[PDB]
Amino acid sequence: YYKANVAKAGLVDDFEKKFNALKVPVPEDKYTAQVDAEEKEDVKSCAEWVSLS
Amino acid sequence: MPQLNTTVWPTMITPMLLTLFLITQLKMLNTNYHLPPSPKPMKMKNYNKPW
Repeated sequence: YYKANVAKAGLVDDFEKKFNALKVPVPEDKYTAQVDAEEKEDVKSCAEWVSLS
Repeated sequence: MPQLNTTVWPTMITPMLLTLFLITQLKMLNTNYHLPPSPKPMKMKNYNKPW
């Protein structure tokens, strides 16, 4: 659709290429591990609590 | 008046002193009144929910 309508030289071409040459930064959490560890500690605490109870 | 016969006074005093101060007081001490049964339907030391 742009190859046959955009008469600009290489604009569609290099745009599409740099787009294919673009990789969006898929961000990493770095937030789940800590809540996992907190969950683990809470599990330990509730385990000892329920044993004593 | 026989009550005035001071010869036989100790034979009246002694057994009274025995039965009023020792025997009867004991037969009382054996009679005990336990406190009434009070089943407490509210006594629960439950710590705060653990949290």
